[PDB]
Amino acid sequence: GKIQDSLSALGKLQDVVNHNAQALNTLVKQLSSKFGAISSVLNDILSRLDPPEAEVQIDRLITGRLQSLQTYVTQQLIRAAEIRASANLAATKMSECVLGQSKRVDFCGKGYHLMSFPQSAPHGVVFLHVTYVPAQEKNFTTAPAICHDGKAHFPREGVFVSNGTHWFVTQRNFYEPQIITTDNTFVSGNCDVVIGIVNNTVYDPLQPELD
Amino acid sequence: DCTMYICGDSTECSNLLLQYGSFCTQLKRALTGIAVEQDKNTQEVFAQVKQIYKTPPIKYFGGFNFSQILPDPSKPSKRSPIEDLLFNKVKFNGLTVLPPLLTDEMIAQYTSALLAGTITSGWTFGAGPALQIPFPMQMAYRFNGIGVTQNVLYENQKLIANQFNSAIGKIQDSLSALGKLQDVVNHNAQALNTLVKQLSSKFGAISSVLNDILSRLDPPEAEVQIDRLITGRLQSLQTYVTQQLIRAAEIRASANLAATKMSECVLGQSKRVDFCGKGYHLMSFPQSAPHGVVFLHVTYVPAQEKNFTTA
Amino acid sequence: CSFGGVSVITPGTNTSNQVAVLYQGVNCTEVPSNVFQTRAGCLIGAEYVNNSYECDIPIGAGICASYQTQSIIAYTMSLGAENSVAYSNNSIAIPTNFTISVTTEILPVSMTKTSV
Ligand SMILES: *[C@@H]1O[C@H](CO)[C@@H](O[C@@H]2O[C@H](CO)[C@@H](O)[C@H](O)[C@H]2NC(C)=O)[C@H](O)[C@H]1NC(C)=O
Ligand SMILES: *[C@@H]1O[C@H](CO)[C@@H](O[C@@H]2O[C@H](CO)[C@@H](O)[C@H](O)[C@H]2NC(C)=O)[C@H](O)[C@H]1NC(C)=O
Ligand SMILES: *[C@@H]1O[C@H](CO)[C@@H](O[C@@H]2O[C@H](CO)[C@@H](O)[C@H](O)[C@H]2NC(C)=O)[C@H](O)[C@H]1NC(C)=O
Ligand SMILES: *[C@@H]1O[C@H](CO)[C@@H](O[C@@H]2O[C@H](CO)[C@@H](O)[C@H](O)[C@H]2NC(C)=O)[C@H](O)[C@H]1NC(C)=O
Ligand SMILES: *[C@@H]1O[C@H](CO)[C@@H](O)[C@H](O)[C@H]1NC(C)=O
Ligand SMILES: *[C@@H]1O[C@H](CO)[C@@H](O)[C@H](O)[C@H]1NC(C)=O
Ligand SMILES: *[C@@H]1O[C@H](CO)[C@@H](O)[C@H](O)[C@H]1NC(C)=O
Ligand SMILES: *[C@@H]1O[C@H](CO)[C@@H](O)[C@H](O)[C@H]1NC(C)=O
Ligand SMILES: *[C@@H]1O[C@H](CO)[C@@H](O)[C@H](O)[C@H]1NC(C)=O
Ligand SMILES: *[C@@H]1O[C@H](CO)[C@@H](O)[C@H](O)[C@H]1NC(C)=O
Repeated sequence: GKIQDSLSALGKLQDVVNHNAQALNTLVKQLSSKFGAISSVLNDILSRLDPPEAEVQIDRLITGRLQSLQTYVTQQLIRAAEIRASANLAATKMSECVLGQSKRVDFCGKGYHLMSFPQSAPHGVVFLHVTYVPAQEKNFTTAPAICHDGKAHFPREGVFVSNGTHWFVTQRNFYEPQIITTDNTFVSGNCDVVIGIVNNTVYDPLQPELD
Repeated sequence: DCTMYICGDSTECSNLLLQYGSFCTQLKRALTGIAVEQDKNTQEVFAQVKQIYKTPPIKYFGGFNFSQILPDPSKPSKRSPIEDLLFNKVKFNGLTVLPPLLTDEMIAQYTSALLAGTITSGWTFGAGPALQIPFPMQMAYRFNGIGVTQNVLYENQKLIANQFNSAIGKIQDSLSALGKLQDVVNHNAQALNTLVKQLSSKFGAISSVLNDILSRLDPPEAEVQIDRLITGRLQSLQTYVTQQLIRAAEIRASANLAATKMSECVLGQSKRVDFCGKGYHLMSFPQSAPHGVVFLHVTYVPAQEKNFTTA
Repeated sequence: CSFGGVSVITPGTNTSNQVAVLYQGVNCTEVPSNVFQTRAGCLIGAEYVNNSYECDIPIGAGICASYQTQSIIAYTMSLGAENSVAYSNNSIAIPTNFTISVTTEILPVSMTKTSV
């Protein structure tokens, strides 16, 4: 809902309109130029001059206005390559931001991409990017592994945290602690190679079921 | 300066140049478009950080030694040792060169902020608040992202840190390369040297100097001779500006690629093959270069295979 | 003989009629209040301060300006709020909440088709 307030921006779309309007206004204005001829009107030349000399004066005006057309068309080709490169980017985002979920950083908005919705604009496209942004962090003490029975335990997914007195396993993107068990972790190596490993208890569910 | 390039000082010329319409307005509008985009190109590649991050005084990240890419406090410029090497390898008749909006000190401050953010919080600061995590643990997550189990780092932390430190150290030897940056300088210098030299051409006129024409000729015939020179030198300006627009599109496409890599190689971990170096992407560190950017790509490369039977 | 373009720095005609003028690489002694010499030329009509704000009207080479407080000013732009990360060798920061954000991106796709 806040998106409408920010609108009621599109300068990139107005610039396309302006650039073509300016080339068409200039192209027409270049017809009122004498280019060093006696006049700028191909009928007035004849009205007050003989053919032998009128062919020269009209040929000068033709060359000048023919140069105008070459300038115009060359710029349209160079500018059409730029809008084509933009249309290629918009088509690529349409596939990768709207028809799927992207992991490309900053390609589909700021934050972690969830989804996008297209909207039509005149001569363009607008993407509504929906992102995931974390908030309200707390600091914790951490350790890479935990020692139990002389063996090193590593998390399957997540990080070890300490709240001050007890250690828990959490997932990395949302604080949600669980107790460190043998189903949450895996074993690899001994506690002699890991720098910063700490002592804690890893609970086995089997023994309290067997009393 | 269209009037000073073509005419040049003379004032009898100015009334004649007005007779060709708005060609001089078109040149100024076209070149201003380029001038504004060139500062935006730089902002999009480097100005991707909100706050200016700093590293802690100790500067000891579980071993890994980053002194070759962090700023040197004992310098007026505050460049890194590698940035000092990178900058050590690369007015006329109406022509002028405008200064950039951002100084190179300011660019160095964007680069040090990206370095300080990454080494202390990895990629979290690019999506929200910066979340601290020990660096050794940052490296272990990065191996996990490429399908390697995280104990490979924790049991071999010293080996990886020592091998990294030598591998980054070899980068200076390969430098003490930047031909892509020198080519940009050369192409503009050549267009400015050619544009000036094209003023010593007669284009089929009696002379090439708009004052000498008058000194030895009557107005009726001098208007024709000066009009020929004006047309010739006006064609020179059209050639110059057309090429700057075509060449500015190429540097713009390069700035778009550099901005995209800045997001995807530096502010995160990419799975795109060969987009962030050769091997399995772990991390990247930016360095500032004159008119460009240098990426230090850190990759994972397997070695010493054995064969086995499988099922 | 010194020269160069002349460009007026206006803070919107909707809010004021004041203006400042920068003479590109012209010394302030060879131009013909608030006169400031910068490596980018001679700046007239704005006072130069040592503080820093966000870019408003880029002047070039690190300097900007904007209606202050009813006036125009220049200054060495600042790159952004400064912030130290609370790094240590055994500390981590994890979010406990989140928000969903929406942002716009706009891309042109076509021009008008012309024929002469
Ligand atoms: C860390 O969290 C634990 C668990 O919430 C707190 O320890 C107590 O644990 C017993 C069970 O062993 C519970 O019955 C208590 O309710 C817990 N107390 C509290 C206040 O939650 C421990 O206090 C926490 N440590 C710190 C420093 O806050
Ligand atoms: C974590 O627990 C282990 C096991 O109890 C500790 O290993 C003992 O270390 C002491 C010296 O601190 C030795 O005298 C014992 O012989 C060790 N026990 C075994 C079974 O090897 C280890 O020191 C503890 N770590 C910390 C930081 O307290
Ligand atoms: C990081 O690496 C630099 C070298 O790239 C180390 O600085 C050098 O250390 C050696 C001794 O090991 C000295 O002989 C050199 O004179 C040092 N160079 C400079 C420029 O001072 C630096 O000590 C390393 N940092 C850590 C923490 O090991
Ligand atoms: C996460 O953030 C939201 C706010 O963005 C919290 O929801 C609000 O909670 C307060 C009470 O603390 C209520 O008065 C508001 O009405 C809630 N807002 C909404 C939109 O429902 C939410 O409680 C936060 N979670 C935690 C664990 O603090
Ligand atoms: C975490 O602790 C650091 C100091 O070590 C502090 O600067 C930071 O603000 C703390 N973070 C939170 C959310 O309190
Ligand atoms: C972290 O550094 C402090 C000194 O600043 C040291 O006392 C402590 O042992 C270090 N922790 C680890 C796990 O090395
Ligand atoms: C594996 O065996 C093949 C022959 O089957 C041999 O060519 C190859 O070199 C062997 N690889 C290693 C690492 O010995
Ligand atoms: C400028 O004036 C127009 C009306 O002419 C108004 O719509 C707009 O909000 C004004 N801008 C500011 C910043 O006040
Ligand atoms: C302008 O000239 C004065 C001397 O008249 C000199 O002191 C000053 O440095 C000059 N300014 C610039 C920008 O060169
Ligand atoms: C700004 O600070 C410098 C020193 O860094 C000082 O020389 C100068 O006078 C100051 N400018 C103003 C306007 O106070």
